[PDB]
Formats: sequence, C-alpha cells, structure tokens
Amino acid sequence: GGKGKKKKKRIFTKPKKPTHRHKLEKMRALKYFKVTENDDGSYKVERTRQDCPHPQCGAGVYMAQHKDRQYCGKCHLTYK
Amino acid sequence: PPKAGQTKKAKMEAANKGAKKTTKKWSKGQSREALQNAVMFDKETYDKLRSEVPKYKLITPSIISDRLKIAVSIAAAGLKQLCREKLIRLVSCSSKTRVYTRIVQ
RNA sequence: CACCAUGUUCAA
RNA sequence: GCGGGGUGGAGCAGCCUGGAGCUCGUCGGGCUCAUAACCCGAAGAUCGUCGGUUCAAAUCCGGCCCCCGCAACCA
RNA sequence: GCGCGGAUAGCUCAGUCGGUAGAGCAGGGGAUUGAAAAUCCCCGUGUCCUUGGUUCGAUUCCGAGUCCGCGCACCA
RNA sequence: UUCGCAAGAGUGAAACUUAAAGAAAUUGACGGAAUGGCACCACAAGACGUGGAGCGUGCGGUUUAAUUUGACCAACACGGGGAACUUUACCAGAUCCGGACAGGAUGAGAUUGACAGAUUGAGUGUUCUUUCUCGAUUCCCUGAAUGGUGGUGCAUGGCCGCUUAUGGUCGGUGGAGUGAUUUGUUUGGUUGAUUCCGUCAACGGACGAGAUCCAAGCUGCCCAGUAGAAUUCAGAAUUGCCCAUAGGAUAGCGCAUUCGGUCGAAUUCUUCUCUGCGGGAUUCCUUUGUAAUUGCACAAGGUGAAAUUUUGGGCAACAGCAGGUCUGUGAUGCUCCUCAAUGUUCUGGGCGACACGCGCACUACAAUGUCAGUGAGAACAAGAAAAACGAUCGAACCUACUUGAUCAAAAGAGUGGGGAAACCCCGGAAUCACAUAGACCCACUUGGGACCGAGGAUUGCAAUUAUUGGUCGCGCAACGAGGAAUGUCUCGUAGGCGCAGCUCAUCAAACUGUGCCGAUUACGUCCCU
RNA sequence: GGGCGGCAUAUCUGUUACACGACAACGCAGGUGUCCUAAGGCGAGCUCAGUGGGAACAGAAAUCUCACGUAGAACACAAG
RNA sequence: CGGGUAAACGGCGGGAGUAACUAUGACUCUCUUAAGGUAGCCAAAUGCCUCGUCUUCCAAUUAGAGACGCGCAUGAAUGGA
Ligand SMILES: [K+]
Ligand SMILES: [K+]
Ligand SMILES: [K+]
Ligand SMILES: [K+]
Ligand SMILES: [K+]
Ligand SMILES: [K+]
Ligand SMILES: [K+]
Ligand SMILES: [K+]
Ligand SMILES: [K+]
Ligand SMILES: [K+]
Ligand SMILES: [K+]
Ligand SMILES: [K+]
Ligand SMILES: [K+]
Ligand SMILES: [K+]
Ligand SMILES: [Mg+2]
Ligand SMILES: [Mg+2]
Ligand SMILES: [Mg+2]
Ligand SMILES: [Mg+2]
Ligand SMILES: [Mg+2]
Ligand SMILES: [Mg+2]
Ligand SMILES: [Mg+2]
Ligand SMILES: [Mg+2]
Ligand SMILES: [Mg+2]
Ligand SMILES: [Mg+2]
Ligand SMILES: [Mg+2]
Ligand SMILES: [Mg+2]
Ligand SMILES: [Mg+2]
Ligand SMILES: [Mg+2]
Ligand SMILES: [Mg+2]
Ligand SMILES: [Mg+2]
Ligand SMILES: [Mg+2]
Ligand SMILES: [Mg+2]
Ligand SMILES: [Mg+2]
Ligand SMILES: [Mg+2]
Ligand SMILES: [Mg+2]
Ligand SMILES: [Mg+2]
Ligand SMILES: [Mg+2]
Ligand SMILES: [Mg+2]
Ligand SMILES: [Mg+2]
Ligand SMILES: [Mg+2]
Ligand code: NA
Ligand code: NA
Ligand code: NA
Ligand code: NA
Ligand code: NA
Ligand code: NA
Ligand code: NA
Ligand code: NA
Ligand code: NA
Ligand code: NA
Repeated sequence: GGKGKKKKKRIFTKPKKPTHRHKLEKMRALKYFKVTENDDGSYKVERTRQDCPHPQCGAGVYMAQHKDRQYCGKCHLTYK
Repeated sequence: PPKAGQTKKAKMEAANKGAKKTTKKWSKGQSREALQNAVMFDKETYDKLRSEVPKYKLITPSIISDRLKIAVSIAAAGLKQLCREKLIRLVSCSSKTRVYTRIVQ
C-alpha cells in the first residue's frame, strides 16, 4: 500500500490543544492565614482553610474551598 | 511474483467473471440401472425360498437376493430360518458373512 | 537419425 | 437496367424452413527457468435492418442501407 | 462549375439520427528494478461547421457555409 | 579504361566510419560429440496419492481507511507466522518524553499531580473554569542527544539455505613451459568414496571421504523400599450330573484352577525392567564361483542378535551466490523521522475483508463399509511462581477418586496425590478383533458432513466478524474414484492408525517426535531429469 | 426509333371506367400453367377470431371453466 | 475410360490484422485456383478516372522528355525487354 514510514501530512480539523501551564498564585500562605490582634499587643493567627482529616493525608496540610465543594490536593477527598 | 505482461484490471475482472462453472466433469461416470429389491417377503417369493433355495450347492445372502429380487437383509433372515429347521447347513460363519449349503439326501 | 525456435539496456 | 453478397473478434460454409458450422483469434489450466510451439478444457452468434408468410425463418416472400460485378450501342 | 461524404480531448478514432460522450496513443504521479526498457495502477481533457425548428434541448434535425475528400459537366 | 557474345575478368580509389579487428596457446563453462560410472529430490517394476468435490491454511489478485510486510528446484501449514486486546510492524484518533547533557531567560515559588462541571470514545486534570497539593526533581529556547518491527541484505557482521550428497580441494621442493598454466591429482581393475592395488617426474604433506559422536537391536559387571518375579503360610471364590433359541472348528488326559482390595504375612531371587563403563562384526569362515595371472576385491552360502558405511542420524573440505535475514538481539555503517513524532502508550478497527487463479493439507465418495455393543491391548513425553502476596510453608501446574445423581451432555464442586521410574499408571490409544447367530442392503442411501437455526456451559479485562466444547434440528452442498499433468518412496519401509510435546488464558486440518497394524514391486538401467 | 430491359404475346381479381353493358396506354396494385382420394359427395353435431373473471407446477403466452362475442375467423393458392 | 501435349487455342485471385512518433507493411490469419503474372516494361500506338503526381523544357505547356506505378484492361515466339 503506502510507502514505508512516509510522512503523512494530515490536515487537522480540531484546534490544537495547548499545554497546561501551572497558574501561579502570588503569596499563597498570606491567604491561608488571617492575623488577629490581642489587647496585650501579641498577634494570634488562625488558618481560614480547612485541614484534610485523614492523618495519612498531610497532617498539618490545608484543604481547598470552592463555591460548590471543598477538596484537598493530597487526599483528593471532596465535601459538598 | 509472476506478474503477467500486458494483463489489465479489465482483463483481470473479465477473467474471474467468466471463470464460474463451465469446466468440469473429467470422468465418464457410466451410470447404472437401479436395483428394485423387495424389503419384505411375498407369498410366491417366500414359497420359492422354502423350496427352490435348498438343493443349491452354494447358498449366500447375496446370491439369494440376486435370485428372488429381494433385499439382502431379509435374504439373510430367511437363510437363518432355514438353518433353524435344518433344511440348509451352515459351512462358514462370522459376524459379517455366512455361507450355507444344501444337506445331503 | 520424427519435431526441439527464442531470451530488452548498463553493471556486479 | 440486369445479376450476386452481408453469418461469434477475422476470413469463410450452411443458405435445399425446425440450426448456425470450419480454421484462426480470446479465456482457464498444463509443459518450460520463461515466451512461442505442443497438450487438456471453456466461452463467445439481432445470421445487415424493417415488415409479411408459415405451427415454426440464416434458410421463404417484399422494402430499405451498404458492398461487388455486367451493360451504357448507331448516329 | 456542379453533386455527394467528412470537420468530437494535445493527435487518431467510436457515439441509440431524438439524454453521449466509448476509447488508444501523447503527458503528470506510484507499483517493479541495483538502476533502466517494457508492463501494471491512479489523474487533465472534448461539439465539429452556423442559423433555425428548438422533441423538454440537438455532433446527432434543417440553412449557410467553409475546409478537406469523391464523382461528373458541347457537338460533330 | 582494356578485354569478353554475355556472364564477367584485369586495373582500382575517395568521402565517411571505427578502438580495436585479428593470431596461437591456457583454465573454466557449454554441446541435439565420444567414454566410464552414479542418484527412486531420476527413470524402470510398482505402491499410495496430488490434479476433479467440500473444507482448513499459505500465496497472488480484487476490495479496502487499513486489508503491515519478507520470500516468487533453493517463495506459497515458510518467516517457528495457529494475529480477539497485547504481540503489530497497517488504518482513524487521543496521551507521555523515555529530548540525557551543555549554554541562556524565569525561579523558592521552577514545577508535578489533581476532586467537581464540560471537552472527549473515555467518573481520560488531555485541556479548560476553580483552587488545593507537590516541591529545585522540572519546566521555556539554542545546539545536541536518544529511540524506532524506518529505508538500504546491492554498505556489512553472525547465522542459515543453496551450488553439492556427490567425492572433491590445496601447498612445499623437484620436473615441463617465455608465459598464463601443468605434473603431482594420470591411465587399468576396484570401491558409495581422489576407497584401495598397481604404474609413474614426481617425492613428501594437509583438508574432505573414512575414522570420531548420538540413538537402535544381542550380551557382561552393577542395581533397586522410585523395577519386578517365584515359592510357603494363612483368608475368600469355582467345583462336575448338566450339551445354547441352529451351536461347528480350535491345546491339555505326587498335587484341579483362580483371588494387583484378601490393599494379609514370611522368605528367596534377578527370568522381565532401570544403566555408567565394557564385549560383540571383520569380508571372519567355505566355494574346484567371478577375478587373480601379484594384488585390491566381488558374488552366493555359513556362523550369528546383527553379513556388509550393521541400521538411522549428527558433523562435514575448498571455492563461491550481490541467495535469505538491517521484522531475533543492547549485531551494526550511512541515511530518514524526532514533542499534533516514523519514538512510546491508550481506545477502536485491520491483519481473517471475496466474481477468481495457484501451492500444501484435512474429509470423502462407501459393504475389504456405516452404525450400536463387547474384548484384548503401546511408546515418546509434559506437569505448580518472584527481593511479589498472605501465615521456612501455601496458591497457581497436571491429575486420580467421589459427588453432581431422587435422572442428558458439557459442566460445576470436594478430597487426596505428584517437583515426576514415586501421583496420573497395572499409562484400558486408534487401526484391530468378535460364532455380536445385532441393524442397514447398492441408494447420493443409516455413505458424506459442508452450510445454516435455536438453547446452554466454559476461557478471557473484552467472544459481535459464530474463541472453544456439548444438545437437538438442516443435510434435497458438492462428491459415485477424478482430463492434460504431477509428488514421495526399497522393509518394520510405503500406506494406514492414533498419542505426546510445541505454539497455548482459550483454540491443530501445522510441525517435531512416538509407538501400533503392516504390504506390492525392483535387487536394475542410463531411455527421461 | 431500333437495340438492351420488360412483356402489356394465352389468361384471373380490384381500380382506372365516368351508378346498364362496353372502354386505351411499356396505366396502378397483385395473380395463372399448380394443389387435393380428401382439400370431392352427403348426413349429423358444433361455432369461429378475439376479449374478461377464475383454476398447482404455469409466467404475455401450455390445459380446464364460465360469460360476452354479426364474423372482426375459416373456406389450398391473387383478389373480389 | 486411361496417358502425353501450350514456340496447340489459350489462361495466369480475394478479404483482414500487424514494427517503440506517425505513414507504410518485411510478418501473420483466412477463403480459394488448372495455375493465381515470373523476368521485364509502363498514364507506352495499351490508363477509364485523367489535362494522374513530381522534375525538366516556356513569360505562360490538355503538348514533349525523364521518373513513379493501386497497371479500367502491361507482360514473355498470342513473343517480353
Ligand atoms: K524474436
Ligand atoms: K586458437
Ligand atoms: K534438495
Ligand atoms: K492474501
Ligand atoms: K512493540
Ligand atoms: K550475509
Ligand atoms: K563434491
Ligand atoms: K622454468
Ligand atoms: K562401483
Ligand atoms: K549441512
Ligand atoms: K563458505
Ligand atoms: K370440407
Ligand atoms: K481470345
Ligand atoms: K511555349
Ligand atoms: Mg520429480
Ligand atoms: Mg482439491
Ligand atoms: Mg481447483
Ligand atoms: Mg538441488
Ligand atoms: Mg515451506
Ligand atoms: Mg486464533
Ligand atoms: Mg513502532
Ligand atoms: Mg532495533
Ligand atoms: Mg546477500
Ligand atoms: Mg592439477
Ligand atoms: Mg568445487
Ligand atoms: Mg493498538
Ligand atoms: Mg496472514
Ligand atoms: Mg453454539
Ligand atoms: Mg505454523
Ligand atoms: Mg427505345
Ligand atoms: Mg356510364
Ligand atoms: Mg359499367
Ligand atoms: Mg509485375
Ligand atoms: Mg501504365
Ligand atoms: Mg498516349
Ligand atoms: Mg509547342
Ligand atoms: Mg506529357
Ligand atoms: Mg513518359
Ligand atoms: Mg491481360
Ligand atoms: Mg498481349
Ligand atoms: Na549505462
Ligand atoms: Na571496371
Ligand atoms: Na578452451
Ligand atoms: Na512408475
Ligand atoms: Na485426486
Ligand atoms: Na614449481
Ligand atoms: Na609444484
Ligand atoms: Na541499519
Ligand atoms: Na542418463
Ligand atoms: Na362434412
């Protein structure tokens, strides 16, 4: 039939898929914490993000927040 | 490969379309007449077996079928009966073949 | 002592 | 004006109602290293075309279209 | 001078007189080759000659033709 | 131009064209030239087929998105090539980088990975929206590099096939030629044999042949609790008068036979079996044979298990082929693609697609048979798993027994055994046999199963393009012995008949072996090749 | 004109032919020299060519059946 | 009936395909005779078409000559050249 390993040069109908680039969020840890002020002058900080409950999934690691769900990067568990 | 010279696709196609049937029958054959052999005994045929079949020097199911125009299956059945009544005697016997002959005197 | 014609071009 | 002929792809019988034959060609398989020759098989017909007769038309009777002959003299 | 027959792809030649464009060769690209010839496969073709009646429409039916073939044109 | 009746004879150029044309010898190759031998990949005498039918399979064509491709005696059940996915090299699409390293631009936010919705063939983070996780491993671009069943076997290595199954091949020194070259290596007889004897401008050697090696047959030592046998005690069975529904032929004329579950003991032994070294066979023996006029040998018979390479294989020189393989390899030079790749994965399809032609098989066309019973009976062989997973064994692998079964097959289960002379296994193979008093009775028929329908089970992640069994239907599909042609074969052979291994999760019409039943013909020839 | 051709030289039907009979041409369209022992003679039964509905193989067309059917068939050969 | 005899009278074919540009047809097929026209010669005092086609001769050539040959219908003592 066709020539052995000859370049095809086939037309493309679908648009080319771009490579996925990691979208960088500046100063991420500033967003995971809200700084409070106490009357003695000392500052107390508590995280505004949930922690993934499973000990295997990142003891001391955070958990995301979307309008419809709440999931984590490691444990991959989602709450709706 | 022996690619034929000047052979077309139209030449190819016309070759296979005309290659169906036609050439056959390399043997003469020489057909035969059917054998009309009765599968059951008639009155006159059964009378012949009880009288004419004895005093035959050589008796065989295929021979009796050739005389009385009957099947060998019932020709052998009658011969086994004639032995039960000692009218004929059995000289050679096996599962597939039986040979009988007439009794002396 | 029947009949027995032929083999594209260069180069291994 | 007179006489003859169109039949498988080629050439030609049959043209003596009821049918298409011969040689070559084509196709398939053999032989051969291969082709030809040779061997074993096969297929292929509006019998020019339009009508008529006949139970039935290559085949008989008319028209047409071509092809080939013979005549076209005395002024 | 007259009558008849041809002008279809790049060339040649088919085409139910009214729906047909069949091809071969010449080309471009592949198969085969150690490279070629040759062979095979796939692709580009076209009314002729000019007016009419246009069958619903014309190489195909008529008129003109060109442009080429083929015949034939006192009398004594 | 001269001569001739003519035919011609004498004399006799040029233009142009061309790198050789010729001569004699040498070595090959060839001959429808001669001589002597040999081979059933040759014939003769034959056997059994193939060519005709159906079907399996390979090859070509046709078709196709693709139907991947090599090969055309020495291609065509060949590439161990029996492809559902993989393999797989082809087609339609989607991922990954498995672009190391070096130099630059970013950078402790370089990057990696992702649930939900939709993009999609994909509850495929491929991409996108939205964020979390990761962490200096990576991304961006320039060179480079790697990988490829990409090309080229006409660039090669290695291996294989073939020339080429026959008896062939090559130095040294000496002789002969100016030389290629020749002699040795030659003729005569013999032999499968350049095998020997003899002769000799050759003498000494080397390789191939032979020898060696592996299996068969006969046999020695050894040997058994992974092979067996014979006795003796016990325990059980038959036990004599018996004449078949017609019942022939075929051994028996101190103690009658059986009983691998009677899972009984004791004793003895190596007749069968296992096998590492041996023995044995070589023209050994004899012809008032052939030949001998020395010899080398040969033919019949003998001895013998075996009587002429004992039989069957393995190995096999030197010269080659543009033979096959770059689709075996981390064998490889050059060249091609290289981030929407000719790399690599994943999904699906294809390799199977059918007016046809060909090679090789399978099954047949029936009575020297088909069915349904019953009997006796081989050999070679294969059998399970890790640095994984469970608690050093235990599960994969093969089986036997039981059950399913208070009712089809194929199944499905449980138990036990086997690492394989230990279990399978006393290996109940099929040809075969049966005086089976069985059915069929010459017909496309109870021959022949192609083709097709419905149920069910099993293998697998997946069965549609039936994977494979089993059940009932179809059988009105050809086929009644095959034209011209053509293959293989000399004795445990052909032909027939099964069995195992191999491919293998499932699947032999294949191959590689194995045993079983077992002939006809020839003991030649150079007519064909 | 004659020759070549044909035959209009013996003869039949239709038309020319002019509604009695008769009527020419090398006028038109065709025939004749044969054929039949039944294709002659007679008597009796029947109805034809075609259509339509229906009936296995069977279809446009094979044979059976029922209707309609003034001749649209046949009467050896041309025609009336 | 059977032989001989043509320097006796005389006679001496047709169709189709085919060469790597295209013509053409050495070649082949087929039907056929008693034999299928040979050597020669030719639009010849013999060629219809025809005033054939080319060359030459002229300012101009139905004429002349030389060529060609599918030759209505040339041709060998019906003697050919
Ligand atoms: K030739
Ligand atoms: K010479
Ligand atoms: K061979
Ligand atoms: K194929
Ligand atoms: K692969
Ligand atoms: K090689
Ligand atoms: K040799
Ligand atoms: K010398
Ligand atoms: K010998
Ligand atoms: K070898
Ligand atoms: K070699
Ligand atoms: K009558
Ligand atoms: K005359
Ligand atoms: K003049
Ligand atoms: Mg042979
Ligand atoms: Mg066959
Ligand atoms: Mg065949
Ligand atoms: Mg050979
Ligand atoms: Mg093979
Ligand atoms: Mg398979
Ligand atoms: Mg690949
Ligand atoms: Mg590789
Ligand atoms: Mg090679
Ligand atoms: Mg020598
Ligand atoms: Mg050699
Ligand atoms: Mg795939
Ligand atoms: Mg295949
Ligand atoms: Mg089934
Ligand atoms: Mg195989
Ligand atoms: Mg006149
Ligand atoms: Mg009147
Ligand atoms: Mg009147
Ligand atoms: Mg002549
Ligand atoms: Mg002339
Ligand atoms: Mg003249
Ligand atoms: Mg003048
Ligand atoms: Mg003149
Ligand atoms: Mg002249
Ligand atoms: Mg003449
Ligand atoms: Mg004359
Ligand atoms: Na060259
Ligand atoms: Na001279
Ligand atoms: Na020589
Ligand atoms: Na033979
Ligand atoms: Na056969
Ligand atoms: Na020397
Ligand atoms: Na020497
Ligand atoms: Na390579
Ligand atoms: Na020979
Ligand atoms: Na009457």
